[PDB]
Amino acid sequence: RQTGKTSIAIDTIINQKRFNDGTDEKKKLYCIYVAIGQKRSTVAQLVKRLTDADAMKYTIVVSATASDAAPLQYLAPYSGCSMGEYFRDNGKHALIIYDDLSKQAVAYRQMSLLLRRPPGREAYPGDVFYLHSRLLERAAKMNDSFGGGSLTALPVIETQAGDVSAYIPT
Amino acid sequence: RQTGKTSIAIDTIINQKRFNDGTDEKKKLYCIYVAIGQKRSTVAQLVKRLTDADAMKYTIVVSATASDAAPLQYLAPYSGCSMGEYFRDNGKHALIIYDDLSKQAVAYRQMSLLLRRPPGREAYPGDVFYLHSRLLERAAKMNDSFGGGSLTALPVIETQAGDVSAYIPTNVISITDGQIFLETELFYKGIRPAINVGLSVSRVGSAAQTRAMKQVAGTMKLELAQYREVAAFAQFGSDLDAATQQLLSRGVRLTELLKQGQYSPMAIEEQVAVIYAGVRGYLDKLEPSKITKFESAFLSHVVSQHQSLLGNIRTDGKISEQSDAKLKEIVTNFLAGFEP
Amino acid sequence: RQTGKTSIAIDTIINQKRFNDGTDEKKKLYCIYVAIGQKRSTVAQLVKRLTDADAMKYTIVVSATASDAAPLQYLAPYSGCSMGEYFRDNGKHALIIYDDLSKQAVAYRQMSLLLRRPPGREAYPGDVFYLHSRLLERAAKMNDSFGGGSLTALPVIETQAGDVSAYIPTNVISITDGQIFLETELFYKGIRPAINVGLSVSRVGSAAQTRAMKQVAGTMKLELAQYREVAAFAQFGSDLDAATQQLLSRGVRLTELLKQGQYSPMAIEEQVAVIYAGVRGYLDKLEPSKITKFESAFLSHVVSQHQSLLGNIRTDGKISEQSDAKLKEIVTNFLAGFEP
Amino acid sequence: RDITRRLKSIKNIQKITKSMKMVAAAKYARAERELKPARVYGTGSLCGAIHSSVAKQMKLANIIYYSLKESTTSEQSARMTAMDNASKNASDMIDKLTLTFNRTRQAVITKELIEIISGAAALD
Amino acid sequence: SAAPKAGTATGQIVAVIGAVVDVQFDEGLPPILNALEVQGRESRLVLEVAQHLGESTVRTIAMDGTEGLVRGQKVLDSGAPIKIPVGPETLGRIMNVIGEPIDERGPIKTKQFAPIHAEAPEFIEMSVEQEILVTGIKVVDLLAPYAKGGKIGLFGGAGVGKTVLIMELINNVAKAHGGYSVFAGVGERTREGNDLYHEMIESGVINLKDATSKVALVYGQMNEPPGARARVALTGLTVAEYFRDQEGQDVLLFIDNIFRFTQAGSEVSALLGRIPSAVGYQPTLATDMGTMQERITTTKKGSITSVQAIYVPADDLTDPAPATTFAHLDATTVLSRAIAELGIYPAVDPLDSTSRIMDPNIVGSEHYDVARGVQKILQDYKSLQDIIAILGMDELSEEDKLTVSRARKIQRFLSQPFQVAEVFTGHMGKLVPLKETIKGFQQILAGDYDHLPEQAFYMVGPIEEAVAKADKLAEEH
Amino acid sequence: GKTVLIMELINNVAKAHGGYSVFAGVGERTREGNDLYHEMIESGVINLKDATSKVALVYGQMNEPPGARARVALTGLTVAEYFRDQEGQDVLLFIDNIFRFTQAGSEVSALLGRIPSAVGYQPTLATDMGTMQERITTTKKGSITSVQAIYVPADDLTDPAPATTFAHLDATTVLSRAIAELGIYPAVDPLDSTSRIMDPNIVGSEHYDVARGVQKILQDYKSLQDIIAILGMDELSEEDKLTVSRARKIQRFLSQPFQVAEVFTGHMGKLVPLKETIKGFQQILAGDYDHLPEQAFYMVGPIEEAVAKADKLAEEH
Ligand SMILES: Nc1ncnc2c1ncn2[C@@H]1O[C@H](COP(=O)(O)OP(=O)(O)OP(=O)(O)O)[C@@H](O)[C@H]1O
Ligand SMILES: Nc1ncnc2c1ncn2[C@@H]1O[C@H](COP(=O)(O)OP(=O)(O)OP(=O)(O)O)[C@@H](O)[C@H]1O
Ligand SMILES: Nc1ncnc2c1ncn2[C@@H]1O[C@H](COP(=O)(O)OP(=O)(O)OP(=O)(O)O)[C@@H](O)[C@H]1O
Ligand SMILES: Nc1ncnc2c1ncn2[C@@H]1O[C@H](COP(=O)(O)OP(=O)(O)O)[C@@H](O)[C@H]1O
Ligand SMILES: Nc1ncnc2c1ncn2[C@@H]1O[C@H](COP(=O)(O)OP(=O)(O)O)[C@@H](O)[C@H]1O
Ligand SMILES: [Mg+2]
Ligand SMILES: [Mg+2]
Ligand SMILES: [Mg+2]
Repeated sequence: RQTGKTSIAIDTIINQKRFNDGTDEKKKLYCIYVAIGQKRSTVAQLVKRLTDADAMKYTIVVSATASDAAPLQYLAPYSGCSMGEYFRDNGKHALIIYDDLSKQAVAYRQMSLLLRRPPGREAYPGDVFYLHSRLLERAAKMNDSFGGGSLTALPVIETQAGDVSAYIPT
Repeated sequence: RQTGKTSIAIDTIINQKRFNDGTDEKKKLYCIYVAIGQKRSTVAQLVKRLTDADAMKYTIVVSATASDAAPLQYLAPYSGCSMGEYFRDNGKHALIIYDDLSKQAVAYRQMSLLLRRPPGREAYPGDVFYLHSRLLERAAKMNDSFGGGSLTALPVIETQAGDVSAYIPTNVISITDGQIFLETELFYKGIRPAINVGLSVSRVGSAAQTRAMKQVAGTMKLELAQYREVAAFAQFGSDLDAATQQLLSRGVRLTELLKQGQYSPMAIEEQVAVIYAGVRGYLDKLEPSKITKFESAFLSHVVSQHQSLLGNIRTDGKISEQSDAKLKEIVTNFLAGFEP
Repeated sequence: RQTGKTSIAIDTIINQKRFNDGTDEKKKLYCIYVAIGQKRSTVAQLVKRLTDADAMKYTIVVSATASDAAPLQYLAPYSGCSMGEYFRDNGKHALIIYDDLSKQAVAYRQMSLLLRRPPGREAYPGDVFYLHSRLLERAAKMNDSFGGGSLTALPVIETQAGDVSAYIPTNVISITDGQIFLETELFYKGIRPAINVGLSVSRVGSAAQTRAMKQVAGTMKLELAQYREVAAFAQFGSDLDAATQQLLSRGVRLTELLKQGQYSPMAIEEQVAVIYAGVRGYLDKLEPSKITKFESAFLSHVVSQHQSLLGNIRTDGKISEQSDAKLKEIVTNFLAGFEP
Repeated sequence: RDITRRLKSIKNIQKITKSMKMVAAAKYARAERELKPARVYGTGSLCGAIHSSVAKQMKLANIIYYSLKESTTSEQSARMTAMDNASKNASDMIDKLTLTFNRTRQAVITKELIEIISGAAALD
Repeated sequence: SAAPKAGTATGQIVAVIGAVVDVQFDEGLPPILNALEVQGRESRLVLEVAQHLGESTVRTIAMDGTEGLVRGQKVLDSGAPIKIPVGPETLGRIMNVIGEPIDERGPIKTKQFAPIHAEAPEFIEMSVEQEILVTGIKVVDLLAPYAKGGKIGLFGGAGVGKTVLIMELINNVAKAHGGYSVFAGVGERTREGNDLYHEMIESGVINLKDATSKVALVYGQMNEPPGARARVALTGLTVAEYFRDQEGQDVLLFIDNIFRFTQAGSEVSALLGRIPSAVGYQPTLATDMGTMQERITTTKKGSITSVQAIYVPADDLTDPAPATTFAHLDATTVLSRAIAELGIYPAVDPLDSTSRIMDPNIVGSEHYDVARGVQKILQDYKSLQDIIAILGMDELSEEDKLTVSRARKIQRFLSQPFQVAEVFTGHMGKLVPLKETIKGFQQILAGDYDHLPEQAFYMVGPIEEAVAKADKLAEEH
Repeated sequence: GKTVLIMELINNVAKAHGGYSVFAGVGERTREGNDLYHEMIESGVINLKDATSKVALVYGQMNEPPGARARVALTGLTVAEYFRDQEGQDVLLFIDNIFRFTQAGSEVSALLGRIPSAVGYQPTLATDMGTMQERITTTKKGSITSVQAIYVPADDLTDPAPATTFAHLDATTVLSRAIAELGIYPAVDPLDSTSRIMDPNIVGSEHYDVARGVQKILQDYKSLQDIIAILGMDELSEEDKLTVSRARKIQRFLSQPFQVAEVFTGHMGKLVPLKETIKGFQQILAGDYDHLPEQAFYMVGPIEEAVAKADKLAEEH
């Protein structure tokens, strides 16, 4: 908590500034900032902040903020993945920030338990892997014969006191 | 286990002796000793024991002893609560001892599981809170406009090796105001009752401690709070604050007096006699050990040649400027009472 | 894992060689090696290996190897138990090795869960006790009035990092009499078999150890018991009991002899040759290391010029006053056998 | 499993320190027998931290031996505290970590146990 | 009286599943707790009723192998709990979990048999009178004392004490004691159960000839299902009772593990249609260790100087098994495995071995003071041994270095090897009812006598031996 | 370790070896699966033109459901088999994680109408890691020099996943995360890396002795590093201070960086089939050669380099 996971992702996205109007079109980058869990005002701190550096001008931001029933907080990553895939399938490229897959972790087990799908480890529905594998596995490098495009994806994760090897982080 | 939770509650109840036939009817107390779990012979050790001091004469005792199916061990606290409520609704007051809510904890989860009510944490039926909240929340102070009565309730809890934060204890310490911790870990050392200052509090604040303790005890507990450091540090001190020795010296000496332990309560004006002498650094310097001789003899010494002093407490209701001088003139004599 | 649990059981079974064609029919032994879990090639490493020493000629081996559905891995121990029971009910005797009851532990919970029998601790079906009790309880000593037969059973168990008190191990060590602990933690140090005295015992008492060991080994194990302290203390000793060095010296030297390890068993009268020499502090003082040279050569030395001594064991059945003198006259020579 | 490692270190520190604890007094024995006649009127008329206070104050068999003879003990005293003071405080850690082991020993046992039934008990 | 209604008290087994056999009666539903009789059998198969499931069907907890049982087998309704032959005509003999003679010497000719399920002594049956009873065993006797009608309980995992100390107490007790003796071995080994028999023959206690037998042997162990290990401790208890009540005598009672009454639940609860709990256990462990243990107590008709033993699963006192039991033992002794390493035997630990009869009025002011002082010094000792000095003693502070001589020697003085450990090194089975405990031990703490070469006083308690050992192992020149 | 060491072994093995080769990637990354393809092209192994391909690529990974990660390792196994049996050859087989055959159960058990178990798992993990692993074995028709990899959930060896598997591996190598910190690579630990082919008859009396002696010194080393001296070495007892030079250097000699780690610092991919392992390492434990400025012998194994490094980083005047 409060370590810098979003400043970094907010600077990594902010950097694409110069290129989104520069010369080398291939030396560009479109961003898809996803938010999972977050209070809708933390998200408005970013939309506006980014807007201050004009960053928002070359970015798409999406929210699955607390109010949103667990499913929204679940479908969201898989939504932004399809945002960049336009670019990863059209020459263009993208930087997608999945803000809190762990918060989606907290928000996934819900939908299933209620569906009465036998819980496994710390509630997580058995396919906790297929949940964060199936996704990331979409941000792939593209060959010229297929496009030359791309999609880089940095999934944000909540470290509890320092343990990086917890179920979900593993 | 075996730390003193019942001796304390058996002395706290025993103390009401003098008042249950004395003058000031408002300065009385009826007790409702509840037992949850206990072997029915441990309970007969108490009924009879109390009976020996005639305590049983002004007390109600109730049992939910092992034989009793889990529900009895469950309904019992909620039974004694309604015993005192007669008093907490009729001017009169009561001291209720809920003996082992934790044992009721062990005995609650049963009734529900068998009812097939989805278990939660360590079996405890979800409403483990509403179990020990709903109850305690009944021992409340009563305003004159409503009665002026009362019901004080000390729920007894089983400490597993020292952990006070276990589910149920959290549950119960997240409600009650004031938790006296009894540590087996200390006990035998002579450190009895063995109360862990820092992991315990009166909570209600100075309100309880009459002008007497607010005059003396005001320093006592918090003196020991941070002292947990220097007491666990002096054992390896050297080129430091030379004179610091004082703050540590106020601990060892005081200790032999702060360790209450016997089948007899010391009236508040007596507490004012011995302990007070300590806070007002007079005994101090003397090599300890024989201190207990004081806290025992001083009393005989009092009733033998100092029956006035205590009365000043029954007149003014605090330690007098005059009486301080006198008690001073009595404890000072004890410095050289064993000093050649 | 990889500590020696099977080499030991493979040497304990291999030893019965000489007797399964010798004279004294009562001084024999049939073995029933059971395998639970193991890859069927690890089992073929043993069948063949044993076959190399002809051991397989006087043994029955059975397998519940991985392929086999959990039930096979479950019924197997209870199968070999009935193998030896022929012998434990017919004068004859048997040595049964239950290879991995813990692996049957992993393989038991399956069959039940699938039967939908409410799981308990770490899946294990409630009757995890009745699983490894009910069994072992069959390898019993037989009285002459009932047969004089027997069935000795050493259940093999998987130690997870060193914890011997895990559910299943508790379950199994709360029954069996005598538990030889094998520690991976030691092994490579040369400390093999690596048995943790203190967290292991023979339990049945001196009864097993013949007059031979009761004459020598009587000191050995308990010598090491408390020694766990001084062995883990001498590493930082200084101004203490000067001569104390003796009790520690009896450890290091002895160690190089107590570390058995090879595809060959040393007959009891040979055990009487080398180890005995140690308890009777004769080798001691000499700088160790070369001790192993002794425990290897001493034997060749024996059969080369000391075939009588061992026979005294086959005559009297203990170490002789005479033979002690002789062995003494042989080990003493070894002090200066490498000493100029 | 986990605390075992944390408990290993301590136990590893014991052997060396706890044993030398006895030596702490031993060094004394091997000194006084000869030192005494030379003291008082016989002439005139970790590793603690004792071997330090003297050295920081810089801001022929006579004195050089008499001083050293008395200083020998002064220096060796490091072991005394190192095997006493450093063990008395450290040993508490054993009982703590141990009781804590039995805390997350029980815990895991009563943690995973939940999961096993979390699915088992509710079906049809 | 055991007789049903004018309608079938016969039920046809509808479902067998391990240690549980559901039965279904059409004209005579048999009550919870009733001992039942399996017909079609080739032996004795009593299934104790347990629940009343409805659809005119009970649910019994099987007392022995359920092997070969068949869906349809007639189950006989007796009309009363499993009732064992209680009386003198069962002393010296050995009984299994139903009253069947297991020592093989034939029928137990008895005037009657008591039910194994009886209403415990009420509150006005109890008796405060706590008269002392010496065992002559350092910690176990001096430290955490015992008492008449008291309750012993030892706490160690697998092999550290318990059975051994139960034989030990048997020595220092069982042999010489007025009245009778009982030994209900629950769960534990059949080996010990046999030897114990034979040892009880070799020493007279059990005499197969005359009629000079003071003990009774009720057994129900390991090679059996849980429904038998559950009630065996009950029978060995239904036994001590009748000797006290109807035959007003001060019995004793040895239960080789009484919590085996709980493993039985850990094996039959959930399979009875229950929702698990602590570690899995049962929504009953409490009332269980309760209802039963609330039987082996004194009364205004007789006393039962009982003795029990409680296992420590996973070496975890934190298990609601040794724990929940604590509140029943009138003496504690949690033997440490971490102690076994140190050799200290019995492994009775210096903190977790309480009592309800340790006041200066019965045990002693001097003795209880030194006990307090023993543990006092022992506490800061437990800390110092590690904290501050860090393992290695010496260091500084002779105040605690004193502890390194006192407390250390103390641990030794209390490490009484005794007779029962004769099979490991034939060592001096030290004991003696107090006698010269005065002076000796008192000396240590004060400093008197204490100083002899540490471990020079390890495998012996009585201080006299310090100098009497100094010769064995000396040091000087 | 795992994937890296599987590529490492691929180097030291896969490239040169008679017979064929197989690689069933289970669960793991699609990236590695692609590169591996291309690397297998750049180096010939996989030739798209002629017909000079010795390996076979059976894949079933992450972007897929569990029912596929479950059987993929099976196919890459149904593959090694036919090469050994019906085509009597000594195949090999690389399974990038074989316990992915288990995560599949952790994802399909309970949803099949099963009652959970260890951590949740399945009333089958046993027979599973069993029934399958009891396939990649030799026979009187051919051999399968298989190679697998097993994950360590929550960094817990205490998980019945890496554990239950142990009883199948004819060689162990539990790489420590606590080791990674120390740099020691591969992270093969000095205790939990057993074998069923380490007897003086095949590996060597001298070698197995020094191995035992390496771990021996290493054990009391694990204790001393903390116990007694308390972190800070020096202290006293040069006997163990010897360990601080021996065991320490030993850890280094065994920390072979090798080719596969070329992407982090392009370091000397040390290897060599035994050859000059004699003398060199033997020296250390006995005391011969051992003494050079500790870390001066860190990122290199062959003793020859100690003096051959002493020049790189010297010390004296
Ligand atoms: N570059 C920086 N250097 C120092 N502090 C920073 C930097 N960037 C941000 N911070 C501040 O430190 C904290 C870290 O950013 P942020 O709050 O988003 O962290 P986080 O790990 O994403 O957690 P959370 O958003 O839930 O609070 C904030 O208060 C942030 O403004
Ligand atoms: N004032 C005292 N000073 C010293 N020891 C005492 C004192 N009062 C009681 N003891 C004794 O110490 C133990 C503590 O009392 P008690 O036995 O009721 O403790 P507890 O914590 O309530 O636990 P439990 O009743 O389950 O044993 C008893 O043996 C008791 O008689
Ligand atoms: N007497 C011995 N001295 C030294 N090493 C030995 C000895 N006997 C066997 N070893 C070797 O040490 C290891 C221990 O035997 P084994 O492999 O059967 O151990 P285990 O504890 O049964 O475990 P597992 O069989 O699962 O590997 C083997 O590699 C074995 O060949
Ligand atoms: N009196 C004793 N003295 C020393 N060690 C003992 C004694 N009794 C038991 N032990 C140790 O404990 C081991 C087994 O414990 P034991 O007490 O016999 O178990 P339990 O009594 O629970 O059946 C022994 O084999 C031995 O090491
Ligand atoms: N040969 C090596 N030498 C040093 N570090 C390595 C080596 N192989 C892997 N690592 C470290 O491990 C990290 C990833 O582990 P890796 O072995 O590649 O995982 P896995 O093989 O399980 O997929 C690397 O990015 C690097 O720090
Ligand atoms: Mg953030
Ligand atoms: Mg109490
Ligand atoms: Mg093996």
